[PDB]
Amino acid sequence: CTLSAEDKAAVERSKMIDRNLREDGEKAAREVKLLLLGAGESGKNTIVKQMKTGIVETHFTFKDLHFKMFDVGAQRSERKKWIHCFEGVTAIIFCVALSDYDLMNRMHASMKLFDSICNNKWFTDTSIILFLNKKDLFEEKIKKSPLTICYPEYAGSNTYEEAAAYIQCQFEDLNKRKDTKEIYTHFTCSTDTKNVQFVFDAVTDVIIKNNLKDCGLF
Amino acid sequence: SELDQLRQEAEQLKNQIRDARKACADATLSQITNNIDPVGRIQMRTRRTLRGHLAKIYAMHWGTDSRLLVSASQDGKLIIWDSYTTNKVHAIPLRSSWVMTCAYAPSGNYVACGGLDNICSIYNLKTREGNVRVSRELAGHTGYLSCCRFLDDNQIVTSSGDTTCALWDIETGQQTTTFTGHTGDVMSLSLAPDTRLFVSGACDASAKLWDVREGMCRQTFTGHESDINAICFFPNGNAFATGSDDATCRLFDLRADQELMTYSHDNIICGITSVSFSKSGRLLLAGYDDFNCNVWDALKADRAGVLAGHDNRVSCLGVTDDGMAVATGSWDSFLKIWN
Amino acid sequence: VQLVESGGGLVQPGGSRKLSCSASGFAFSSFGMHWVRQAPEKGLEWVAYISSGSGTIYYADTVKGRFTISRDDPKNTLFLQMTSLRSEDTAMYYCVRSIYYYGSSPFDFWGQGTTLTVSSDIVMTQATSSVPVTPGESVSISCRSSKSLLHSNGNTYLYWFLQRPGQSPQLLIYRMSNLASGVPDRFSGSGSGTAFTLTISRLEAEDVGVYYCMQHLEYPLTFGAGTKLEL
Amino acid sequence: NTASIAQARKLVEQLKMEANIDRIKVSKAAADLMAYCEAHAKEDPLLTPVPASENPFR
Amino acid sequence: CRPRLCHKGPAPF
Amino acid sequence: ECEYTDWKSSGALIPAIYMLVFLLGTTGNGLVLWTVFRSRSADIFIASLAVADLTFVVTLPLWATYTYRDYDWPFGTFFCKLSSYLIFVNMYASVFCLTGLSFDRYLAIVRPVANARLRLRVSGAVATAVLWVLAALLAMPVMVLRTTGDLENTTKVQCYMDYSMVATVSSEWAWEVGLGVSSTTVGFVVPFTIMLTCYFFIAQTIAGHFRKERIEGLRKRRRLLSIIVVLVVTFALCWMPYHLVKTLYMLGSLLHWPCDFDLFLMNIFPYCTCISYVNSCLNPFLYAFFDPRFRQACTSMLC
Repeated sequence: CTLSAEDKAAVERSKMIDRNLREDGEKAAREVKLLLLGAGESGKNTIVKQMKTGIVETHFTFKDLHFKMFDVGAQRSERKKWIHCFEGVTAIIFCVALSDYDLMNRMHASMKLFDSICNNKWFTDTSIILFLNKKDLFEEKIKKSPLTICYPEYAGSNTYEEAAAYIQCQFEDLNKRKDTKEIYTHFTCSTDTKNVQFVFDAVTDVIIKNNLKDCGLF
Repeated sequence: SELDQLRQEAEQLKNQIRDARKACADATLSQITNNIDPVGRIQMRTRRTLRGHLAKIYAMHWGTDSRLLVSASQDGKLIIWDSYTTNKVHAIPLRSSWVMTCAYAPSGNYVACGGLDNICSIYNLKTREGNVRVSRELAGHTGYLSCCRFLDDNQIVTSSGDTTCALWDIETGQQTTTFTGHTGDVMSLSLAPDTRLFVSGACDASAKLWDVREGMCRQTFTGHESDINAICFFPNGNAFATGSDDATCRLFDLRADQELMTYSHDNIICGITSVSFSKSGRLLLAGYDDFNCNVWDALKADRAGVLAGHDNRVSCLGVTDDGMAVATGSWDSFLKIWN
Repeated sequence: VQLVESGGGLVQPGGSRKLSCSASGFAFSSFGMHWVRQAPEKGLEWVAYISSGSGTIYYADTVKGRFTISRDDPKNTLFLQMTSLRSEDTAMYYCVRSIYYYGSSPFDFWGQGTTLTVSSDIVMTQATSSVPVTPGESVSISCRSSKSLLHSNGNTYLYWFLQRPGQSPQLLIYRMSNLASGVPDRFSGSGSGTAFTLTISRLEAEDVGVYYCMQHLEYPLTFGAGTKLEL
Repeated sequence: NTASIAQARKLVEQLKMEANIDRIKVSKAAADLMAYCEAHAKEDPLLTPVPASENPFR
Repeated sequence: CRPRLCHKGPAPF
Repeated sequence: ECEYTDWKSSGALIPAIYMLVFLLGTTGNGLVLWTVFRSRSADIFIASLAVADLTFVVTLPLWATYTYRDYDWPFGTFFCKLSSYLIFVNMYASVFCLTGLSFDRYLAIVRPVANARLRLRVSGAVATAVLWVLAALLAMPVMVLRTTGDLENTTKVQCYMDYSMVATVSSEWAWEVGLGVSSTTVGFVVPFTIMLTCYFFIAQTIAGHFRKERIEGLRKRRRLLSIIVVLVVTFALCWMPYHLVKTLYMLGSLLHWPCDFDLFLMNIFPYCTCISYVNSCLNPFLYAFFDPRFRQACTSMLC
């Protein structure tokens, strides 16, 4: 109707483009987007090794659920001007090394980076999967150097179970929106092959909670 | 010794620039244009809504025919739109979805984009095979690509989060000129109408005037209280406007080496993401974090109108070369064409 | 970019035959495809169109109910399935690609063609069937249409084609004035919407052949008789 | 500190190039921007809307 | 009307 | 046998109730339908529910006049057929929209991954298109069989289902029973079982997905489980009364009850019916006013 023969063909092309865009949208909407953060020399490579120059992407599947992990390392530029790009990711995966407790203190830099992202206005509804890496090295180190090097207020034994739980708690205490986002904490090592299972279950929990909010049950 | 002498000299030279600028500021823009009349109320309607992106739109750029535009969204797509009919001409899959900028070459032969991969990709829109393909991947920046603008089919200027800009030779994929001098991330570019000069804004609250061929910074323009997110030239090439996080737009003169006018209002407290001029330069349009675009009277700092209708942050403005329409893009995944 | 037609040969009247066109070197699935046929002593006749995605199909009134056009994108192959073949169907059948979007150049590449031997249209008028020419001089070729080809969208849908003595047709100009990619700048076109001229500023020996006008405002698509340059 | 001196050298030279330029009065720059906007005011479809028959997006 | 309460209602069963 | 009469107080109490339900249902459904219509997933079900419960309680005033006038209908044949059908199909559309919400929630909540592709195919526009067409067909007998007349034994104009076009003396009672049992089984016995199983699998996942050790999880675990109980129980308490009298009443034509027993059903039946309009009034608070973000957005739009 009033279109030329070529105009109608151009519209048909546009409609096929819309069809292809919707199919890619539906596929992308079923993929889990994970933002991988951590301090320098933290065990990000240990996590990626189990899961598998700007953004480095790792793609993997587990139990028929597809994941895309976005490693923002080496993007040495002001976070305020790109971190908003990851608004809407399903979860943030954050790596902290337990062995840095005795090393500004590297452990305090990790807490400050955690707090900076954890309470960021862009991620108020985005949960965190917090990996405490090098638990085996930590178990050996804590028996020789007390945790009070980086937590002078710490009251407890210089042993794995008490010191590791304290470090976990100190990071969980950085959540200023506990009623909006959960933090899923896991202790790992270079030989721990359950890291993907930890992400899968934590992400599944997130998806169920997000759909409860979206379905109106909130 | 030498370090103290050099830094003391730099401060004396800063004083000389400030005194030279005070000497030139014999009158304000608002005093000269006080009685030039009021444009009145500029009420624009939405003529087209372009639906198709599903993720946040971060950039768009009009082609030189005032009919085609490219938009970039983090779906991993560039879409070339026929703005008169809303038909999609091309949908270009991206190898990296974290796209922050795009540009439509003046000839219409190429479209560029890039973002958090630190690579500016050049796509060929007019092929013998019929599809759109990558002709070059302009790698070499060490931070995210914030803005790219074409000079010719073989020349593009980029700015990135590594605090530099670069002039690229597209055919060889090399940087022919590197523009250093910013201290923070460079967020925005605008080319002079004659593309001999360009200006850039950075996260140090300054804008700089660059000489494309010499590679030197000719002028540094300060005044903003926070990061500059957007920059555009005044149509005659002798002035430009910036928009920053401090919710103010500012008009700078190149020849008086001085700030002319500030565009602000008590009811505007959120940052600015995109600025553009109308064809005559009389209207200055800016997109805000509050989902609106304001139309300023470029000569009076009056609010001439509001373009409201987006449901999320306005990410990009663009005015056609013939001035017929204004395009706005937003994080709500729509483009709107206004007139 | 190649289009190779196959499946020709001799058929008896009333029989059946399928022609294939193997596409290579281009994004076949993104193009619409046309069949255009040329009888042994005549000009070009448009046969059938199948759009990209097979959403839209058109036939010329001369083949409706007898020819079927189909597309197989996974194999990059176009088919024409013909039944109840008539003696008037004797022609070389060309496979032609056509992609439609703002600023596109449809009908830009034609295949070599396969010979098939059987034992309210818009009329394009090219009053002059032959022009004697000399190399180095200009020549003008005119066309008229029975209907204005200027659409309210501003485009004027006329195409110029050149068929050299041993070659399939080549696109010269699309939408009246737009010179096709790869065609020398000596070619230009203009017109009123009902009267058109092809201008060749300086004729070369390589430009000798028959020039056709086609309209692309409405289906069926129609060609002019064709003007031959004798060089 | 060699690096700090090298950076101070680049700074002083850049400031000298910016200090030693020709400047005009602001009142003159304002007059030229004002004059440009007036001279091209009639060509601007956003400042002076065109009728529907001339609007490509009608 | 066969039903005992077809009337004095909008619930035509 | 026994004499059957009307309850003297019903003539005023029933049409007065139709009024309160009409004004309260109209405001509740109107705000929800506006807020959804002119502004998350399953918003298509909330709009469809608001239309269903906003159009099945809209025609109540006509009946309020009918009962207040002593069962007199001064509106003509057209409204007998339309008012009876609109309120009838709405019964179906309302309970089907509530069933669509429970099924959509089941797919979204209980197995968000395995059912990710399914929900896109069988819910949303698909489920609402089917329930509106299915409801329209299920109620079709009411638009054809409902008529008006003046019985010589009453001297009043009243709406009724004669069934003279479809049944004879040997089958007139069977026609009524068929329509009653079918309408209840499709209308309540089938839908409530698809809502008590979609919400039992949605109230079994929340329990395991919300830990009690943390007070934030415990507070959400109780609130989320509590509302699910309310949603399921409210449906049963509102519709069960009308589907427990209609069934027993019809059966009284086949069974031997002590007459006054059926007179009781006759006297309460008008009020039981008035219980299904409460559902259309509480619907707006439960499926579109529970989520805090939606409530804040509605207040901003209102002012």
